[PDB]
Amino acid sequence: ELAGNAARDNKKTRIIPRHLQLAIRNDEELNKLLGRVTIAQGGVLPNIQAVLLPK
Amino acid sequence: PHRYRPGTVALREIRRYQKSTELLIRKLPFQRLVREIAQDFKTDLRFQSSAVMALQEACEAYLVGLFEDTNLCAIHAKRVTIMPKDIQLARRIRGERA
Amino acid sequence: PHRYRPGTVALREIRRYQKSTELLIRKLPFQRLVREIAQDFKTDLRFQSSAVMALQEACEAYLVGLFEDTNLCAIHAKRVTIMPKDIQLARRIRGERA
Amino acid sequence: VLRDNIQGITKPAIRRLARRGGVKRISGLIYEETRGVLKVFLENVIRDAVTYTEHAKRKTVTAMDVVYALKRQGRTLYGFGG
Amino acid sequence: RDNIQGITKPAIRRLARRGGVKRISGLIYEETRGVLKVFLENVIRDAVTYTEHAKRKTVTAMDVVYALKRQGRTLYGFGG
DNA sequence: CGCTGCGTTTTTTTTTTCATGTGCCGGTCTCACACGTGCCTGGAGACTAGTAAGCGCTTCTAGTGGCGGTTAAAACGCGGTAGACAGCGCGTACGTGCGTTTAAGCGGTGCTAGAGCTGTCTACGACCAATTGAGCGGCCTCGGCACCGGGATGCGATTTTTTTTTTCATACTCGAG
DNA sequence: GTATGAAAAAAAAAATCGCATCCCGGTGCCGAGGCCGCTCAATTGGTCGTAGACAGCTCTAGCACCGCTTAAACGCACGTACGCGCTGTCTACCGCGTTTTAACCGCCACTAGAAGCGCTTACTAGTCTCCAGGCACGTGTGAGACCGGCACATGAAAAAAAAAACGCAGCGGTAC
Ligand SMILES: [Ca+2]
Ligand SMILES: [Ca+2]
Ligand SMILES: [K+]
Ligand SMILES: [K+]
Repeated sequence: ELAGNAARDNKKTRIIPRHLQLAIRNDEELNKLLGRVTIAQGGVLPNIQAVLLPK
Repeated sequence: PHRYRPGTVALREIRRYQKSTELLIRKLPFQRLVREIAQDFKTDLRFQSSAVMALQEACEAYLVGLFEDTNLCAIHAKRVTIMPKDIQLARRIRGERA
Repeated sequence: PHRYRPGTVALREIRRYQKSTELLIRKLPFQRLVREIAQDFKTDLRFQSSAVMALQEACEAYLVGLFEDTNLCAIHAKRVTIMPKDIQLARRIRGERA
Repeated sequence: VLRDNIQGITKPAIRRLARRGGVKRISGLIYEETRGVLKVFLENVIRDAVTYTEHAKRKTVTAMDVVYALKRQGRTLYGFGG
Repeated sequence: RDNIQGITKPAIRRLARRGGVKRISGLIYEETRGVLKVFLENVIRDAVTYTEHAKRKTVTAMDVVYALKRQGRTLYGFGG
């Protein structure tokens, strides 16, 4: 459901891993349940700590 | 000429590598290391290409996750640079060392 | 007048409690909490006295564990006072939270 | 009859925990922060425990329920029926 | 050989950048090389134990999955 | 007036007491370890029997070199800038330790919910054939996504047009000729 | 003589500038999607046997009080040392442009070892009967905590003594 949504947002018909990653890490519960699970070829949610941003 | 101010290439180098998933260690180097480290536990072993990539997909996931924790520690010290005494604090709290 | 300098008793107080093992939370209070918290899940429950004690041992051990992780984060920021931010950081790297 | 017991984890008691911690100096904000983390932790374990109690059609929570709960939560306790 | 140095400075920096690290002390590079080696050693050990026990002289993806799952670092998308 | 040193008064630093909590010795009382005894259940014996697993042989995959070529990627080094670390000041939040107040603890005592065993019955799942059609390996195809450029779009960075205070010198104002 | 006024510099906001990232198509290739017929693993149906549902009974142990005792919690007060922000020095870590290197391709040929298929044996589960190991009772004696008296190393105070700003006084110098 969520990973299909993630694909449409990246204009893709075919769900790749990163869609699954994006889907899981942004759903609090699924993220909890898959807390110690590594998703292959799924990289990391974009996060950059505020105090690192300039100006 | 023109040049970007120390950091602004980094911030980009972040945005780039967060939005992507390609494995960031060179495949063959890694694989030699794996067989180096494997000879320890048994000689003349053989690996399925996939089994190397399974390891490489983990190592990278782990190190990435570590640096994340590392960075939050460096920042806790009102710093921006990561240093060994940030990794070590993470790994201690994680429970990898004593 | 005779008084000990801030953080001298504190240090004694450490040595005392690190040498000993007894539960440091007065037992009735703790028990009352546990039942208050059991209501949130099922009305008119009952507890084996050993269950109540098996929790207090667990909680007290956890907290004492946290404050050690906590205390290394305070110290990481060249401090000595422990602050919510430190616990927050510790739970963060532990996986107790996002 | 005392609906807010989290308070009964008194500042001194938490100080002592923190002492066994090896903590020299304690911000005032802590106690409450601690009380809160305590609450979560008890809440989490006791949920799982009562689940185990309920699964056995018992009205009485056993020491074993609490162990099965602590083992799941990754938080394993020796000396109550382990 | 000593293939650990084959984990070049720029590759570690690459990982750190995915990690969201702006600035990187020169020391880090060798430290990281250390932590990496521990991690590979530990996984590979249990992996090759799982291999040896099946009596194979070839390490499978499933060896490595089983290891990672033991080591508490469960992996999706190579089986298991 | 300005300095200069030199006796003064205070501050810093040393030395010696001193009041404190330590962990150290040796006698009393408690309930917890250890024994023991007798009963009962769960391990051992042994033999039956049926099937898992190990070894060799059959095939064929999928893993290990190895061979150059081009390119993207590391290497290295130089140059500067911003961030790490120390050092100053200020301010309040902790810490100690005193007195008031509270609620924990303790131990013995009386009820009663609910544990938990114990001996029944009966629906429910194992098992054991025989059947059959889904799910799996295998072969085509074709339509997403990956790679190309090419240009529009966003953003940091540098290099040019606005306040701010100050800074060193010039237009007004009282008596003077 | 004096209030005065425009130059320096500082700080800042805006416009080249250029630089790297997103969208528009066009190109092609490869991997997902889908059918094919073949194989075994799911279903059908029946019986044998046990697991567990059930209702009692038993007694446990969990609840809840009584009512002293005291320790711990609470609540103030005074002050110190720690947290925290602000600065300014230097150096180490980023950014960009030479030079060096080795990875990633798309081929090669060869072999092990993986992975499957069979046949044979020795290894387990499965009956039952029979002892003894092991546990739930009741007893007792001793380790250990608890109490209170000790020197005892201590950090905190008190008592002298080796320095840094403060008066205050002597005196030289210098224009007038
Ligand atoms: Ca019942
Ligand atoms: Ca004593
Ligand atoms: K093979
Ligand atoms: K009971």
